[PDB]
Amino acid sequence: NNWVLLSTVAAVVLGITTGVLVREHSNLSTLEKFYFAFPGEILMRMLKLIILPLIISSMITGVAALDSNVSGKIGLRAVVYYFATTLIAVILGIVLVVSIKPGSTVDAMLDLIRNMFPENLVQAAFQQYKTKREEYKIVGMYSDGINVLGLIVFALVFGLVIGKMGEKGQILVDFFNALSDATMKIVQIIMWYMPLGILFLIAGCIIEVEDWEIFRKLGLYMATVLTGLAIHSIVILPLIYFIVVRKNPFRFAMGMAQALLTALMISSSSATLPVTFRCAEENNQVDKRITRFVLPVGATINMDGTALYEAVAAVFIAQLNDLDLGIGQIITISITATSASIGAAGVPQAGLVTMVIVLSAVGLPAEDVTLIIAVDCLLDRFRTMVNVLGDAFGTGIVEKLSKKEL
Ligand SMILES: [Hg+2]
Ligand code: NA
Ligand code: NA
Ligand code: NA
Repeated sequence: NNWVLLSTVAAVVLGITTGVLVREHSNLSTLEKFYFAFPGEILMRMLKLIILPLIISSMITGVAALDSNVSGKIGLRAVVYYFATTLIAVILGIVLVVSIKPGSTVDAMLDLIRNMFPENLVQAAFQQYKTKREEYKIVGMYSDGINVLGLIVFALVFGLVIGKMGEKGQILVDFFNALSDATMKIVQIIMWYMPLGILFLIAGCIIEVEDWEIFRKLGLYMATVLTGLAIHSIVILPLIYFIVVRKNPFRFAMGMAQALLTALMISSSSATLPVTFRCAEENNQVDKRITRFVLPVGATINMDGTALYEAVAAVFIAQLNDLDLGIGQIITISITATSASIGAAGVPQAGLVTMVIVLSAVGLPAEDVTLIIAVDCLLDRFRTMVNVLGDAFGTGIVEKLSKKEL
């Protein structure tokens, strides 16, 4: 049945209708606005709850599944596609934001390498490492926030080891195969509550807006992000698919319409993963051998929409703060945005938590994420669509390159 998609679409229209009517005909205070958004807050807790189980077991399962003999090349072909498309999205975003103009870096760069290799695996599950220079001597502290970057590196390295251990490591492959299946089943349970949670998430965001003048202030910023997301989705990604796979890229995209439409409502690449599998494997007839690796791994590692949005958002905030941006500052933004997209989880608002790392890399407060938080719900919806579209296209791109091994 179509209840999953029809109900989710009905949640979005009811959230906008609920949010606009409540905003106009009611005078909710700050506390009442927070309580009104509570049902959507609980959905965020449910989605953040499965972030760690899903990311860890997805990375281990995908890499471990790849047969060591030759499927490793299939894995390498994917990471090159993931990195190339994210760089293109980041570069495209910086060009658009710099052209349109809508509005201590070493320590931050070194913190990205430190977080790739956490000192503790349990601590990396809910804490991150930050260094500051004080007197100058570097002082490091562990602050809250799951270190997704460190877990990804270990989970991929762990998946590589157990996959290559043959029968000695089969129990670990069986363990994380079942764990990955269980996490996806739990995500399906959360989809029963998502229509209600999404209703108050969209409604709550609209109610928070005060006078609609900020939307006018942020209108050009949204155009830059929406223009970049449109260019990457409609021009760049189809162009890459056509070159590698001499097939109509837009016919391939039509087969993903349910997944793309699902992502445009729930704003979660991990939550829409089951739809991406169904669309890629059945509508597009992509091999399940490579789909079972590209999609679950790319649901969090390949985020072109987030990477573009992080670069545009960071440069836009810098423009607002009247902060000059040299070639060096632009380059660190590109690196930080690329890592921020990797560290972002396939959940609504993931892009905001990782933007603090991008803002700090150029010396900006972590509280400047509230200069663009008003319209994040809309821009987050389109981020996810491009994030999952990248994985879907990469699924067909990797399959073409892996004809010899399949
Ligand atoms: Hg919103
Ligand atoms: Na990418
Ligand atoms: Na993705
Ligand atoms: Na990510």
